[PDB]
Amino acid sequence: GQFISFMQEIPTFLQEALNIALVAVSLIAIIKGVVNLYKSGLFQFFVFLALAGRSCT
Amino acid sequence: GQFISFMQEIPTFLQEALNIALVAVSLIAIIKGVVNLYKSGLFQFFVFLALAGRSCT
Amino acid sequence: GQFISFMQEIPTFLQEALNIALVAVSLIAIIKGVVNLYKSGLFQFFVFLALAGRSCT
Amino acid sequence: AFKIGLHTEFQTVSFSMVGLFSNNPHDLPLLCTLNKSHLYIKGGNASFKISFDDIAVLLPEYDVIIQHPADMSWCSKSDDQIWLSQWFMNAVGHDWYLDPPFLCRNRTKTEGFIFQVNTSKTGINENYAKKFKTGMHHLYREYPDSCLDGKLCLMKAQPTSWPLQCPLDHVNTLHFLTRGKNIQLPR
Amino acid sequence: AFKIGLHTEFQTVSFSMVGLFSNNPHDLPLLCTLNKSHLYIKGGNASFKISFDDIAVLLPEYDVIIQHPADMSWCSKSDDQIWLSQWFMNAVGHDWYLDPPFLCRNRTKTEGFIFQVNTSKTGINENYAKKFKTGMHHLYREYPDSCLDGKLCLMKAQPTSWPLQCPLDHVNTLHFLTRGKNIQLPR
Amino acid sequence: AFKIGLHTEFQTVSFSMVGLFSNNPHDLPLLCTLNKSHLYIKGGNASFKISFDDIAVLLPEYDVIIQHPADMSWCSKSDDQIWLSQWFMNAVGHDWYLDPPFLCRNRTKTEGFIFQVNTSKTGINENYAKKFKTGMHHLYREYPDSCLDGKLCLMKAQPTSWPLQCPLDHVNTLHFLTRGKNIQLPR
Amino acid sequence: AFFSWSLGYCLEEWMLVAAKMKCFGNTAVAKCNLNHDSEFCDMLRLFDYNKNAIKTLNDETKKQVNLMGQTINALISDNLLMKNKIRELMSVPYCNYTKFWYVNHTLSGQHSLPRCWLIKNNSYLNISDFRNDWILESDFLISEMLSKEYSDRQGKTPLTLVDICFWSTVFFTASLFLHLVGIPTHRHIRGEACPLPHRLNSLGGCRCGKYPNLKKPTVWRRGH
Amino acid sequence: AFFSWSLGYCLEEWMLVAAKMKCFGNTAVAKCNLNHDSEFCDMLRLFDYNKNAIKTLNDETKKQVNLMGQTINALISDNLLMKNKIRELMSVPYCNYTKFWYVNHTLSGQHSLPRCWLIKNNSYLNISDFRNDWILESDFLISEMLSKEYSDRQGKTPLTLVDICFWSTVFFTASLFLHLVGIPTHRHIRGEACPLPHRLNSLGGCRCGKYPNLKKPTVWRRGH
Amino acid sequence: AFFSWSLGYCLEEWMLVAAKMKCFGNTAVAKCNLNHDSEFCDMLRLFDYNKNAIKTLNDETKKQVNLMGQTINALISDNLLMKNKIRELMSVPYCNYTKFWYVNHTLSGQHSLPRCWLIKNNSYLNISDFRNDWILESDFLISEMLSKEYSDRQGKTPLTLVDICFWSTVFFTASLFLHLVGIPTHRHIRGEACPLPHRLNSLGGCRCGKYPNLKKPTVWRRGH
Ligand SMILES: *[C@@H]1O[C@H](CO)[C@@H](O[C@@H]2O[C@H](CO)[C@@H](O[C@@H]3O[C@H](CO)[C@@H](O)[C@H](O)[C@@H]3O)[C@H](O)[C@H]2NC(C)=O)[C@H](O)[C@H]1NC(C)=O
Ligand SMILES: *[C@@H]1O[C@H](CO)[C@@H](O[C@@H]2O[C@H](CO)[C@@H](O[C@@H]3O[C@H](CO)[C@@H](O)[C@H](O)[C@@H]3O)[C@H](O)[C@H]2NC(C)=O)[C@H](O)[C@H]1NC(C)=O
Ligand SMILES: *[C@@H]1O[C@H](CO)[C@@H](O[C@@H]2O[C@H](CO)[C@@H](O[C@@H]3O[C@H](CO)[C@@H](O)[C@H](O)[C@@H]3O)[C@H](O)[C@H]2NC(C)=O)[C@H](O)[C@H]1NC(C)=O
Ligand SMILES: *[C@@H]1O[C@H](CO)[C@@H](O[C@@H]2O[C@H](CO)[C@@H](O[C@@H]3O[C@H](CO)[C@@H](O)[C@H](O)[C@@H]3O)[C@H](O)[C@H]2NC(C)=O)[C@H](O)[C@H]1NC(C)=O
Ligand SMILES: *[C@@H]1O[C@H](CO)[C@@H](O[C@@H]2O[C@H](CO)[C@@H](O[C@@H]3O[C@H](CO)[C@@H](O)[C@H](O)[C@@H]3O)[C@H](O)[C@H]2NC(C)=O)[C@H](O)[C@H]1NC(C)=O
Ligand SMILES: *[C@@H]1O[C@H](CO)[C@@H](O[C@@H]2O[C@H](CO)[C@@H](O[C@@H]3O[C@H](CO)[C@@H](O)[C@H](O)[C@@H]3O)[C@H](O)[C@H]2NC(C)=O)[C@H](O)[C@H]1NC(C)=O
Ligand SMILES: *C(=O)CCCCCCCCCCCCC
Ligand SMILES: *C(=O)CCCCCCCCCCCCC
Ligand SMILES: *C(=O)CCCCCCCCCCCCC
Ligand SMILES: *[C@@H]1O[C@H](CO)[C@@H](O)[C@H](O)[C@H]1NC(C)=O
Ligand SMILES: *[C@@H]1O[C@H](CO)[C@@H](O)[C@H](O)[C@H]1NC(C)=O
Ligand SMILES: *[C@@H]1O[C@H](CO)[C@@H](O)[C@H](O)[C@H]1NC(C)=O
Ligand SMILES: *[C@@H]1O[C@H](CO)[C@@H](O)[C@H](O)[C@H]1NC(C)=O
Ligand SMILES: *[C@@H]1O[C@H](CO)[C@@H](O)[C@H](O)[C@H]1NC(C)=O
Ligand SMILES: *[C@@H]1O[C@H](CO)[C@@H](O)[C@H](O)[C@H]1NC(C)=O
Ligand SMILES: *[C@@H]1O[C@H](CO)[C@@H](O)[C@H](O)[C@H]1NC(C)=O
Ligand SMILES: *[C@@H]1O[C@H](CO)[C@@H](O)[C@H](O)[C@H]1NC(C)=O
Ligand SMILES: *[C@@H]1O[C@H](CO)[C@@H](O)[C@H](O)[C@H]1NC(C)=O
Ligand SMILES: *[C@@H]1O[C@H](CO)[C@@H](O)[C@H](O)[C@H]1NC(C)=O
Ligand SMILES: *[C@@H]1O[C@H](CO)[C@@H](O)[C@H](O)[C@H]1NC(C)=O
Ligand SMILES: *[C@@H]1O[C@H](CO)[C@@H](O)[C@H](O)[C@H]1NC(C)=O
Ligand SMILES: *[C@@H]1O[C@H](CO)[C@@H](O)[C@H](O)[C@H]1NC(C)=O
Ligand SMILES: *[C@@H]1O[C@H](CO)[C@@H](O)[C@H](O)[C@H]1NC(C)=O
Ligand SMILES: *[C@@H]1O[C@H](CO)[C@@H](O)[C@H](O)[C@H]1NC(C)=O
Repeated sequence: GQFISFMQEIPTFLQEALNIALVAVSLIAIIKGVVNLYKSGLFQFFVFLALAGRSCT
Repeated sequence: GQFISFMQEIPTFLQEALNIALVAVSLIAIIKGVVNLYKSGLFQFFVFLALAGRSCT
Repeated sequence: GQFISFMQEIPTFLQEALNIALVAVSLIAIIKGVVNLYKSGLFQFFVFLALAGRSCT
Repeated sequence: AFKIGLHTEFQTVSFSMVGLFSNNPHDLPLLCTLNKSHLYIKGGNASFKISFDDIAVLLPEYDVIIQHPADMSWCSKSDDQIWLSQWFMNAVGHDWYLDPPFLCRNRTKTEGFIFQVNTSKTGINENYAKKFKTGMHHLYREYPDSCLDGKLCLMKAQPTSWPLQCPLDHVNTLHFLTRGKNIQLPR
Repeated sequence: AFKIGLHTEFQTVSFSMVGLFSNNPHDLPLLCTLNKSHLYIKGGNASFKISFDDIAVLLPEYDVIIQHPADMSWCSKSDDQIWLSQWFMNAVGHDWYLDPPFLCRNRTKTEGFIFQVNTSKTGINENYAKKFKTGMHHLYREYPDSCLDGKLCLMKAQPTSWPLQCPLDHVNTLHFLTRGKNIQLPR
Repeated sequence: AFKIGLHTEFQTVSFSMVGLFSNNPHDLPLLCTLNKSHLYIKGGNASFKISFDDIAVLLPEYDVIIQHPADMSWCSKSDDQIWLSQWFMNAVGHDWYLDPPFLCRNRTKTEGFIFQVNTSKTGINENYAKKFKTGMHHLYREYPDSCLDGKLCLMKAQPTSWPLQCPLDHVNTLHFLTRGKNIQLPR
Repeated sequence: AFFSWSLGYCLEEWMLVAAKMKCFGNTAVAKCNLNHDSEFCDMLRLFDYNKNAIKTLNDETKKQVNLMGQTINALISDNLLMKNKIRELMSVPYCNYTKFWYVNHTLSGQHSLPRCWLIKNNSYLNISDFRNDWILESDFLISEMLSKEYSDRQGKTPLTLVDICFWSTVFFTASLFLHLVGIPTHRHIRGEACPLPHRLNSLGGCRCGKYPNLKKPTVWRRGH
Repeated sequence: AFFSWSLGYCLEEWMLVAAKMKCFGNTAVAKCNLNHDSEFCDMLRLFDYNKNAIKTLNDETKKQVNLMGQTINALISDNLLMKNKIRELMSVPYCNYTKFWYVNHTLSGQHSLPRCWLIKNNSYLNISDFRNDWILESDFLISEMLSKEYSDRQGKTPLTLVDICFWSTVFFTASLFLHLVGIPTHRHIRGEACPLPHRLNSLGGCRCGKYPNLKKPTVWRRGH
Repeated sequence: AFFSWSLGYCLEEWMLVAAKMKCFGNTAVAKCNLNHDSEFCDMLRLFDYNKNAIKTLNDETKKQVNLMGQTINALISDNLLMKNKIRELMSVPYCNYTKFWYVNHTLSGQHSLPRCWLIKNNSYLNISDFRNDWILESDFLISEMLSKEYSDRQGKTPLTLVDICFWSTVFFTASLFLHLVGIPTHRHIRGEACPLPHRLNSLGGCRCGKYPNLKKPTVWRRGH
């Protein structure tokens, strides 16, 4: 719930070097976690089990 | 020392979502650290040096 | 800036087990990060692009 | 009230006065100053008016020289006026056994009610003048302080109808209660 | 004292009273109220008993009308009784120069010692009655407040032996010390 | 001031006294004690010296027995001495209507100015002696407390030149201002 | 009871000039449970005593409610009011217990404690001689709000738990790296295949005689 | 000295009705080094003055220990006792400085400051009209204990150290991932082997003439 | 105004015995904006009133600055001075408002609030009977400095941000490990090659008939 208030208050504490550093590291961590998981193959197994049996190729 | 008092007080702050989340992540981190280290092979080198020379196989 | 004051005050809070543990983990993390990055190969690509074209070998 | 900063606002709150005064379990004596000269003190049913000037309407030779509250019964026919006068003089500080007395009229005289005190800043009664100045300063917020150091200065208090425009302040009432010792408020 | 919550307990601590009183470097005057009527004040060696009723045992015409502590020497032969009476009247508030006096007996009379004050809530002595009511309320925790507003009410104080069952409270002693100014406790 | 610990230092700050006293908007009465006996009180222009001993220089039969500040005008020709004496006695606590009076000289007599009070710890004036002892203790930091409980003890105050070596302390001045009520400091 | 609340409190309509029910924040009101230098809270105590007075009066009791100088002296702070009158004597700003202002954070409803609007020469003080106060007041309000929101979660979780989580995380990272870099398992003969299971001994041979003890060079690897 | 301790203090046997030596916690006792609205601490100050009195008396000194109204007025809080008597006048709960209660945490020995058990009509107050207090008292006790235990370690470690540890950890994780994903080192010819050490140049050839500059396609890999 | 500052304040030359301008720290001076038991701050208030007195006098005003017992009583704390005189009566240490000492941290300029150097028998107290105080004073000074430096950054960053960073970091580590250990993708026939793209179905075959449905054993691997 306080996340929405954080978005509302974003242009108040954004004038701090540590704040931008923390938000940047959080964003890069989230995005590379997503890309790394896509490199892992869980959704690859999802499409594998979806394709299992229905199609030869 | 305060760890024992923590075990004594466990069913007092256990009624908090963040508390159960933190204890769960700590436990899963510990267990997968142990299993990952067993996958590494330090104890494999232990049994290697134990078996070194005494047995051909 | 406060880092210099930290170096000045080092032999004041150094008499704490948690303090030495934290400084040791920080130092080992920094050094193995450096060695791991050297194992990665970014500077290897630096020397690769430096050697590119000028020398056959 | 206006926006200050980026999400904050500046606004003020003002407390009522007539409700607090009309709502107290007892009846409080209230002091007031209207225009820049006219001082007023209202007790239970005595709405006394106080002024300062160098006009001597009373003389020690032919008057009553009140020294004790017991003699005050010889001045007015109503007990409320006696109570108000005695307690006002007690609040300003007039311990009746070591100070000059003050002058009033015999009640049977056909000239109403009035009491007056001389506070001229001269050789004699200089200490009394300074004490009365301090009491007036403490019992009235913005004291005009008439009758500056000079020839003569006499204060007079007379009974008049209570004007319906006095700002019912409460700081002066608090100081009157604090300075006055063992003051008993009726009702 | 019982378990509250899951690891916490609720328990109380009570402070002793006889040790604090018997342990003070000086001797403290203690006030007490026994049953629902009998008031008691014990000083150094004066164990005075106070009651209220509309019985007039003393009269102004044939008595000593004490106005000053100097005249109090004409009532009792022991200085402790004089000290206790004077300081009790000072504590309740009886500034001796602006108030009605109080009546006592000549010492050579063969009828013991007693002092009495009239506090009937009538036209005269109404202000004194209210002041004494406030003093009694401040100097006694649960004041019975006998002799309600009516015909007459006189308080009497007489010397009796100190009963060995009074709850030795200390709030009343603190109020007696606070109200009484420049009270000198012996020993 | 020296090094304590590993990076911390211990050092002290002392406040000046002559600047604060010479810098006050008014003139403050200052009390002092020199050597181990000589007590001094300096007001506006009265540099009074106080001593204690069992020497009776004044007698009730042939003197002025001052009971009220009004009679004090019959002792000295300068108003500052009268002000200082009256306010010092008021500060130590001498409410003039319930206490024994104190003795002084007629002004026309050719023997200077002096006032004296007897405080011998005997049967009569024992309460006054204890009250004066408490006042002296409160108005002087390290009271020598001469004339111990015995035959006689009389305090004398006389006018002498102000010595230029008294430690201008300020705790005693604060206590003098606190004990003295409605004291008016000139200039 | 009287104003010693332990945690909101609203000011009724008849108490305010605007004649509207205005609830003040409980946290802000609870600030002066020990403050003796807040004229706003002195007025609050006076009004609470008055409220108890109407409660008694309409309850039709016999309470001997004496009103005298000592009662009001005990209610309000004598020292503060005397200091205010002192500041009135010399011509410096003061306030006659009637006007109060505060900085309001309109998004979360949190507000600062209302100070006193100082006066001078029978007039109020405008923004020209007063701007230096509300800026730092608002900054401190934001800082206090952030600190309180942090302490709310702070005072409900154990330090041992977070310390355990931190140490478990650092061990997790260390072991992850240990897996990642890889540590050689056994020795292969240079130029040959994996000797497992009949693996060479310390001096490069076997005690059973199948592998000659030639002290052949070995290289440590992970796989076969 | 008197009760201005800077950090436990126990109540002797003769002071308590149970007549047993009861040590109160030092942290709880130190709470009222500035509080003026705690009857328990007023009684504590009175008893400390009495204790110093026996010390002087049995030391056989000549101290002029005057006992008068002003002394006791200076010892206890006049305002608090006057407020208590005021609350006594109108029929509302008060306490006559004799009974105090507290919430005790029996595992660590930490206890709350003993409040005053209010009285009314010559009787004590039972749990029916009093249950709303001790619940929040115990909750605040637990919160205060947790906050104090946190602040104990908090006020002995530097913020710069933990910041350095956090940044070192995040860099460690980033570099670990950089090792893990792998970054291609050099270019191999599509369909051929590794050209190293005689490796092809930008336009797919060599300046020495061994490898023709045919602009052959290349793929970036790590290994050989 | 008077001493109610809301945040440094220096002591002028004529006020100090050393006759040198000595700036005290603003944070330390601001400590006693509510303390009533600090003789140093009582002297500070007295000197501030005197300073305002010279300001008025050299401004040539008509202010009726009455100096009486009540004014000084309102300025200094009557209770504290009365307690000091009480402690003077019985022979126990006290201080006559003239000498103060503090512990100074010379590297950052932070200093403790100056206490009062107690006296006895017309003499000061030396280190033999006083060493137990300044050690804990310095320890508390260091602890307070560390706590203040921490709280400075503490009250300027949001808890939600750091919580988001922590959860993002733990997810980052978890996914990094998930990449590292490796999870098998598809099934290869035991003893054969990779069937992709014409991959075997659940029962080990194909619906198009190219791969017979023989229920051949399969092993899950990542690569081809
Ligand atoms: C209220 O107090 C003032 C104080 O000034 C009284 O006025 C003063 O009255 C006395 C009467 O004896 C005057 O003394 C005489 O004055 C002249 C010289 O000034 C001369 O006849 C004598 O040598 C003697 O000193 C005094 O001067 C006079 N004050 C002034 C400034 O003229 C006033 O009468 C008092 N009011 C009442 C109603 O009692
Ligand atoms: C203590 O004070 C009471 C106050 O009531 C005294 O009783 C009062 O005594 C006076 C004596 O003059 C009575 O005044 C006279 O009463 C009647 C009418 O009531 C009549 O003879 C006269 O017109 C005059 O007013 C007064 O009434 C009486 N009070 C009551 C309520 O009867 C009492 O005597 C005092 N006690 C002592 C021991 O002095
Ligand atoms: C200041 O007070 C002291 C208090 O002692 C006065 O001395 C006392 O003077 C009275 C005068 O009547 C003495 O009383 C008589 O004394 C003897 C027996 O002691 C005898 O003649 C009588 O029976 C009567 O009691 C009293 O004793 C005496 N005190 C002492 C200790 O001797 C002193 O005179 C006062 N000073 C001034 C200047 O007034
Ligand atoms: C001292 O406190 C009093 C209240 O006890 C303040 O009085 C206020 O004075 C202002 C003028 O400065 C009044 O405003 C005027 O009020 C009426 C409203 O019908 C009307 O004459 C004007 O339109 C104007 O608004 C204000 O009402 C009044 N407040 C109260 C509650 O009575 C006074 O300002 C304070 N003293 C100083 C020196 O500021
Ligand atoms: C005011 O404080 C006093 C103490 O100063 C409290 O007195 C206490 O009163 C209770 C009864 O409510 C006493 O309990 C009884 O005590 C004796 C013990 O032998 C006996 O009569 C009964 O068995 C019963 O336990 C209690 O002892 C007493 N406490 C003290 C220390 O004397 C009083 O309760 C307070 N006032 C009110 C209105 O509660
Ligand atoms: C009470 O406070 C006073 C100040 O109001 C303290 O007086 C101080 O006393 C010492 C001696 O103990 C003085 O030191 C001496 O001062 C002069 C300097 O020329 C000289 O005689 C000696 O060389 C020595 O340094 C000190 O100056 C003085 N301070 C002031 C500000 O006057 C006094 O110590 C305090 N009371 C007690 C019992 O300590
Ligand atoms: C109020 O709005 C609730 C705030 C909850 C914040 C949770 C943050 C979760 C971070 C997202 C991680 C996503 C990983 C795939
Ligand atoms: C008091 O009991 C001491 C508490 C110490 C807690 C240490 C926690 C250590 C975490 C275990 C890591 C194990 C890694 C293999
Ligand atoms: C004042 O001196 C500034 C203090 C800034 C400290 C920054 C710490 C950075 C840690 C080094 C990481 C290096 C990674 C290669
Ligand atoms: C007093 O004020 C009233 C109200 O404004 C005004 O009508 C009247 O003239 C004033 N009187 C004097 C004497 O100033
Ligand atoms: C007028 O009142 C005074 C004041 O007591 C009194 O002395 C005088 O006798 C009264 N006059 C008459 C005619 O009664
Ligand atoms: C007073 O109380 C005592 C003790 O209980 C009792 O014996 C006696 O009868 C009581 N007296 C009255 C008059 O109530
Ligand atoms: C009785 O005492 C009184 C009180 O002073 C006194 O006036 C009276 O003379 C005494 N009686 C005798 C017979 O001495
Ligand atoms: C008083 O002190 C001064 C200054 O030291 C000294 O000269 C003088 O002799 C002393 N007098 C007495 C009586 O002790
Ligand atoms: C001396 O002064 C006294 C004190 O009032 C006075 O009574 C007396 O008459 C004066 N002497 C002369 C001779 O005037
Ligand atoms: C702050 O302003 C908001 C605006 O909606 C209002 O609701 C709130 O009550 C104000 N806070 C106060 C008065 O404390
Ligand atoms: C006060 O205000 C009045 C007008 O209301 C003005 O004439 C006067 O000069 C002002 N005084 C001061 C000291 O500012
Ligand atoms: C205060 O200053 C502002 C500046 O804009 C001005 O508008 C306003 O009138 C001033 N107030 C007073 C009372 O002078
Ligand atoms: C709380 O209860 C425990 C039970 O063992 C006791 O030891 C401890 O003293 C109590 N705490 C107090 C009285 O502060
Ligand atoms: C007080 O208690 C008594 C019994 O002790 C009872 O009769 C009376 O009604 C009670 N009064 C109130 C006001 O509760
Ligand atoms: C308080 O309420 C409880 C409820 O169980 C009851 O047992 C107890 O007697 C009550 N106490 C009083 C004094 O009425
Ligand atoms: C502490 O000592 C240093 C030494 O350089 C000094 O500059 C500083 O002012 C001192 N701190 C104080 C007096 O608060
Ligand atoms: C006080 O000091 C003096 C010397 O200045 C000495 O003679 C005396 O014994 C000391 N007294 C005490 C009680 O220490
Ligand atoms: C205090 O003790 C120290 C110990 O070294 C000593 O040098 C010093 O003289 C003592 N001070 C006093 C006043 O006795």
